[PDB]
Amino acid sequence: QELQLHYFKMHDYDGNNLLDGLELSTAILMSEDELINIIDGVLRDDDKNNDGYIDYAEFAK
Amino acid sequence: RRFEYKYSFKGPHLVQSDGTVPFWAHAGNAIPSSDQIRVAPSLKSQRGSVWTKTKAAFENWEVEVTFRVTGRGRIGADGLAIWYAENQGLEGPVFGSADLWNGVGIFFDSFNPAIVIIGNNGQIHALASCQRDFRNKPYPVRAKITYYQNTLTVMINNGFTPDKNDYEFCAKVENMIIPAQGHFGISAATGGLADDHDVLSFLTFQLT
Ligand SMILES: [Ca+2]
Ligand SMILES: [Ca+2]
Ligand SMILES: [Cl-]
Repeated sequence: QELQLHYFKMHDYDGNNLLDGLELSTAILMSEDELINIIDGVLRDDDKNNDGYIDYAEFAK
Repeated sequence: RRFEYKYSFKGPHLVQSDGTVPFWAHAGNAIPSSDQIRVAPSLKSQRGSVWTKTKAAFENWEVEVTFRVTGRGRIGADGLAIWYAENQGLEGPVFGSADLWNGVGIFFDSFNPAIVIIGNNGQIHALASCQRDFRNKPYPVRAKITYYQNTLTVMINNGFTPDKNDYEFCAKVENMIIPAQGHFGISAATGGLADDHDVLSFLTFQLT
C-alpha cells in the first residue's frame, strides 16, 4: 500500500494531489488508441465527480 | 469545468520516446521537448504548428495556454496564434498557418505588441483586441480563452509575477458562433527578425 501511495505521488508532477489523464499516461510503444482506452477506463471507474481528476482515495478505491 | 486530457499537453514528460506529443500532431519546424514545445525557434523564416489529432465537440470550453516569446530585439517577430478551427490548419502566412479557416484565432502579434481575436467562416483571407507586451517577460505568459454561452473572453496573465492565477481582462466577443466540432491548435512564425515561441502547456476544459 505504501508502494501504491508512492506510485500515486510519483506521477503527480504538478503536485495538486490529483491524477489527471496526462499524468496517468506516463504511469503505464503502446499505441495512443490503447492508451486512450486504458485512461478512459480509469477515469470512468475512479472519477466520481467527472471533473477529469482523481484523488488518492478514488485511485485506491 | 472538466479537464480534458486528450486535448491537452504539458511537461515534465510532454514528449514520448519517439519524439511525438500524445494526442497532438506537429508540423513545420515545431520542436517538442520534455517541458515545452518550441513552436517556432529564433531562426529566420520559420513556421511551425501543433494541432489536436481529433476534433473536440464541446458546446462550451476553456483553454489555458502557458507560453514564452523570447528574443534579443526590443522588437521581434512574428508571434504566436491560438486556434479553434473546424479543420487542422495547413501551413501558410498567418502565424505559421493557412489564411482561410473556419473558427477563431487569438493572435499574439509581435511586429504592437497586440493581441487580436480574428473570426473566419472558411471563406475569408478583427473582432476585438488589446495591447500587451507579451515578449521577454520574467515568468510565463498565460492566455485563458473561454467560450461560454456564445461569448469568447480572453484573459491574460502578463508574466510579470510568479502568480500563475494573475489574469487580467484583454478582450471579449459577444454573440459569437464557431464550429460545433473543431481542432485546437497553436502556430507560430518568424521572418527576418525571430523570437523563440515556446508553449509550456495547453490545458483544455469542457464547461457545463
Ligand atoms: Ca496532478
Ligand atoms: Ca474527480
Ligand atoms: Cl491540469
